[PDB]
Amino acid sequence: GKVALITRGRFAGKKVVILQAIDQGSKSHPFGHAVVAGVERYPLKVTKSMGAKRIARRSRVKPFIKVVNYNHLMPTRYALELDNLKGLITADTFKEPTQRSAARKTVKKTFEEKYQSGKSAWFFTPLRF
Amino acid sequence: EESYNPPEEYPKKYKSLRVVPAYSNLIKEKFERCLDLYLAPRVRRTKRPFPTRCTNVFIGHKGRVRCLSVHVSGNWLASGGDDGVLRIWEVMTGRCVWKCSLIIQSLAWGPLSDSPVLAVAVDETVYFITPPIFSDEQIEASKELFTSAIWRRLHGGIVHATVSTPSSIKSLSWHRRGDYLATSSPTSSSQAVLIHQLSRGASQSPFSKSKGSVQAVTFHPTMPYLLVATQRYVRIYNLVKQELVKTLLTGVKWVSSLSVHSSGDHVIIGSYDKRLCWFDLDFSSKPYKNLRYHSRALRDVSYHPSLPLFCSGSDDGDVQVFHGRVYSDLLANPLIVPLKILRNHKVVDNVGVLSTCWHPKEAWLFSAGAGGEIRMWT
Amino acid sequence: ARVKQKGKAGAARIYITRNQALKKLQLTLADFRRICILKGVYPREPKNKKKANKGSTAPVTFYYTKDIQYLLHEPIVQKFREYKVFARKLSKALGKGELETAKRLEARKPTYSLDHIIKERYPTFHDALKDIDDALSMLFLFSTMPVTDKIGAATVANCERLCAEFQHYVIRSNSLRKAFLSIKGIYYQAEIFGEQITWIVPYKFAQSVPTDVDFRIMHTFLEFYQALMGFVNFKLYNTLGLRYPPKIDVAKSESAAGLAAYELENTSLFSNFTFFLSREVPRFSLEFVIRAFGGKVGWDPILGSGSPFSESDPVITHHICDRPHISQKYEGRIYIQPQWVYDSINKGILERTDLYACGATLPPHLSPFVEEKEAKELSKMMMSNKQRKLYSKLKNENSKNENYNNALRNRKRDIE
Amino acid sequence: PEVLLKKRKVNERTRKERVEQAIAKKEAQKKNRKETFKRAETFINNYRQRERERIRLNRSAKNKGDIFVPDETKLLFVIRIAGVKNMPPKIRKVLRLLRLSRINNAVFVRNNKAVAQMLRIVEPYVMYGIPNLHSVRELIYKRGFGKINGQRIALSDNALIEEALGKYDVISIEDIIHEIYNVGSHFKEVTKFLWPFTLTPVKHSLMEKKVKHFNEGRKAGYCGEEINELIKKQV
RNA sequence: GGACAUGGGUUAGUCGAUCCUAAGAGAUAGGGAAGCUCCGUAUGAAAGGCACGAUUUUUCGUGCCUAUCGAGGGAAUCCGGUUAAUAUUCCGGAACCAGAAGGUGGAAUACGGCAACGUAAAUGAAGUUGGAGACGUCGGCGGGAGCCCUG
RNA sequence: GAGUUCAGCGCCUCAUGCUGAAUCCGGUGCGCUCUCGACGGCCAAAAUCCAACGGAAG
Repeated sequence: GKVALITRGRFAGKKVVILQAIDQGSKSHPFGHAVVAGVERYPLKVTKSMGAKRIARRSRVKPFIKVVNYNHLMPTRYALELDNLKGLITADTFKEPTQRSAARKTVKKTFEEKYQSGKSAWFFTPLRF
Repeated sequence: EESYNPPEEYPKKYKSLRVVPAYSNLIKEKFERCLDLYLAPRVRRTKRPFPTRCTNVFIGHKGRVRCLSVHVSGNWLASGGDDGVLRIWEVMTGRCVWKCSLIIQSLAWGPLSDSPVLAVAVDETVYFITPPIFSDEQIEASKELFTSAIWRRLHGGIVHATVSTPSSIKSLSWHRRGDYLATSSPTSSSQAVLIHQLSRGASQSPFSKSKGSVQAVTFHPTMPYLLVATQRYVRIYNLVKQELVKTLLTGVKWVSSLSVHSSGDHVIIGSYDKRLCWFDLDFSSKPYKNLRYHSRALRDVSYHPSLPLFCSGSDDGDVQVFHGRVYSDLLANPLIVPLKILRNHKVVDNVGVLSTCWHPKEAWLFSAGAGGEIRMWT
Repeated sequence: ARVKQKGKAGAARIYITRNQALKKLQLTLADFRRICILKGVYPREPKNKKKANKGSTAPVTFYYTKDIQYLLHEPIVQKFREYKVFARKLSKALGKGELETAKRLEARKPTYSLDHIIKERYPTFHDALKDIDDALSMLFLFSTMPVTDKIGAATVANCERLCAEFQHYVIRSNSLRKAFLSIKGIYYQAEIFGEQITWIVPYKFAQSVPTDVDFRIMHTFLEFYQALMGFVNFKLYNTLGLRYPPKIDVAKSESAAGLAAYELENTSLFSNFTFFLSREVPRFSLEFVIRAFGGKVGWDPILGSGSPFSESDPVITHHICDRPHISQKYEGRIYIQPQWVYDSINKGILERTDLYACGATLPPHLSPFVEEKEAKELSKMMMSNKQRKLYSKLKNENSKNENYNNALRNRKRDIE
Repeated sequence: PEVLLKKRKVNERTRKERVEQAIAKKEAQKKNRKETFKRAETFINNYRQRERERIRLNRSAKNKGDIFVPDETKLLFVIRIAGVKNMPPKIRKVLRLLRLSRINNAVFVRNNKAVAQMLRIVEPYVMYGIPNLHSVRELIYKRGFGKINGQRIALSDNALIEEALGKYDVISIEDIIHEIYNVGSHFKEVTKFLWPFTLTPVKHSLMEKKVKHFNEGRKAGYCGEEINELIKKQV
């Protein structure tokens, strides 16, 4: 549930939330790994003048679930927890891309609900650099 | 035909002219008409082997079946799963007589019928066990095959050779002669692929330098060549020369597995990107045809060794069956068309069809689901 | 030769944006639209956008460079500037107080004639007849609109004059074929010189302007069509031997006489019929439609003078009236509803009077213009460009409505 | 041979944004054009007019209780040309009694001794004459407005006319014009229902949009059938 | 005979120039000078275009950015053969570059690895930034090629 | 299939072709030339091209 940022790889400068920690070590990742789901495409600044389809398109966000090491991650004071974000992270979802795709779809749906509710605004807004 | 009282629809219907008002939108609709005449971009244009519905439903697996295989005779099917219990089902009867438990990533029977040894890989350890159901002579002949990877020599748990690998084995293959065992572990980087010789009782890595992850591995069914399906492409290596042969790019983000016909010329490969690519070594490195039938990730594809049919299993719960005739004539291209689309399979945790096996004699498909249910589409 | 630079030929050269076309012609937007309205000019979407926009991405309207270069030599463009000159000289006169050079200047205000626009836009008379339907819809629409500050009174007079002359022509030529009704109005339909002409007549009514239509555009279209109507009708009358324009009597016209003011100095469907128009019906549409098929037409004097008949003359074959009550009902003038006439027009057949008689249920109106699994799953996956979607779009909306209206017949029979 | 017309290249998003900004800028200007000065001359001019108007009333009423009574027309047409600031109390009430509460209003009046007298009282402010059937036709059919339940309602439906005027045998717009031109029994009720028209002077040519206080040269008094021509220009 | 007489001979998308600037020359804005002319080139120069918009009073509104000559710099082709005198030019054979449109197919409604990084594709306006081009000199060492030496 | 070197033939002939083959296995450098690369020190500009940030448009 702790908000984390990725400073390495393609998803550089992307905020993520630790759905399941693998810091205890794993055969796949012999390091302080952590399978987390973050936001790659932050929702655009939706304007009330825009249409309902226009608002949803701007508010659409692309999530991303990946496993990264603790060194590659960066802890943050802020933290967000979701009921649907607990228990849905497992090796089976990572192993099965269809399970991963459904996991990505569910995570985006939860994030879209969070963005629609106005929660996690700092996480929802992309960070500058 | 929208006017006073048309039976076409009931816009609005009006009884007479007096009730009919003046149209308010007429000036607006004519105003847009004007815009048309100078703002609308005027772009011009020109104006049958029947694998019938499954009738045998094999149950007993407490969890998802990780992999299922059929013995050389084809009358016995061995499947393994994360539950840790291996169940062997008789094709003719469906009985679970060999229910000894003894997470099995994969299970495969030896290519030789005279040596009925089934190799089941659990995590990083693979055990070659000779079941007591087979003949005693067959069990004795299997032990003589064996009796990098460390090799070591329970309700009929006759273990012959146990091999431990540096990484958890994901794909297991056996040679046509049965003296070579191929182990593929995507986790490992330097030693992802390991080749074990049963005759010498040892294992080694055929690749001097390994870069990139490997998702599947197989051997050519016609020549001493090994095909390894990596994440993005598939590389064929001539084990005789220990050199490359051909590299085929599937054009997908992540390859799932690969299947090859008995001829060893036309192959069907599944990918995690819900893609089914049919490629021929004599046509081009690029696939001869592409398919995206699965609504979810294409788990695996299987081609019948004898029947001119192929099957593809995916996590969407739908299995596609296609009939393909391949001719040796240069001008006769392979004619492959779909034959059936299996459905009515339960989906759990976004996982549907996991392992599909073709009968050694007829065009019967054995599909094991995530719920432990095996459907035998005869 | 040198390495040829990007965007020096092809789609990056012919296609030129609106802003460039402004500065190439040296015009403001409003004048550019005016010369685009008067001439035949319209945006053309390039096949490769970012190629045609010097690598840009933003949405921009495009025109053919060949098209813009034609507008460079248009002689009327000068008459736009001569009016820009004229406006400043008339402002000068009013500023100094010359209330007379203001009056003479306005008399000599610059003009432009669309004679060469019409010739270069429609070369052949058949070309005009094809692309004139909107003109008929346009002019007929305006003749029933209150004169505003945006649209001058004389322009309305031009609509009414040109509208009636066309109505006289069709009745004289008997070229009217169909006349459909709808809440839009009276969808007329005739044919001339083989070509088919269709338009819509608004209900003559005390309408309101929605205060969002930009009347500036609509004003130029009238300044275009009202030029077209004069020369199109001129050929028709010369072909028919009539002297164009037909003479108009002011005294008759100020009595709401309709076509009666102008003198033209199954075509016989209603040849042997006499009709009278009561004082509750759309006389303007009914006068035109009946006389197009030889119907002898008289009307209530309150609708306008010039009625050849009176109320008491029993020669009328059908006294049309949609009023629910007829106190002084006549004989020999069988009383029917106006929908009967248009139904007869569409079918070209004398319809049944009593079903359309007064107080009778109105009949509906008709618009006169109006192994398998395997064979359907192989071409869905084993082919490239996917024109298979044509069924999913073309057939879907036709199948659904066909299924829907076929169920209307069954459900309506159940009601009976 | 198929020229597909696509969607406009107009960006309706920005168009209404410009329109809203245009309206936003317009209302501010009206709220800014406030409390202008008034010279000492206009105070004189009002007084000279007020005594000029007041003396006219005394001569009109006293010693001149005679009206020439325009004949051969039961129905007249009266419109208000202009009014004077700080209106005389008599004219202020009389104009309201004729429903001409605001300038450029058009009202029909049945010709009689009484009506012509009140018109003679307010003669310097009104241009009145005899409309022809056609002129009355276009007035109702292009500028006719109803008073349904007391709001500003356009005569857009014949059902509304029947609903509010059924019991006086008025069903349609054509019934209205026939009644008004004939001045039948229900003439008073129809005229009560009719909302006054608004014949604001039209400004099309460049000379009109610039000359000051342009009202098409509308005089005050009797104009005969010229009111028909004025209506023809106006409608 | 390089003499005269009489004829023939130089073939290029890929080789060079034409394309650029350096030091400077240098027209113009200006200012001197009786005058030919002189000074001046950043100079108290109104010194160049971009986008937006149902069309804005059917008379253009709104918003943004601030010469020229002059030789080392520079995209892309080799082989074999061919003449009295010609070759990266000609011939025969084989490629490469730039630019141009539409057409087909592929994907499209980008990806995996803790990582450096990689793939057949894999939106990017205004505005902002960088790299290459584009770089001093000497000495030794490693790698290769060719000549020469040698079986 | 080119070229190079041998052996043979075609014959009044501008017949100038035709037939066979080989055109191979190596090694060496305080040599000489050039090239690239890892070090040690001693102390141009312009033309032109590429990429990034950026998030207007759908």
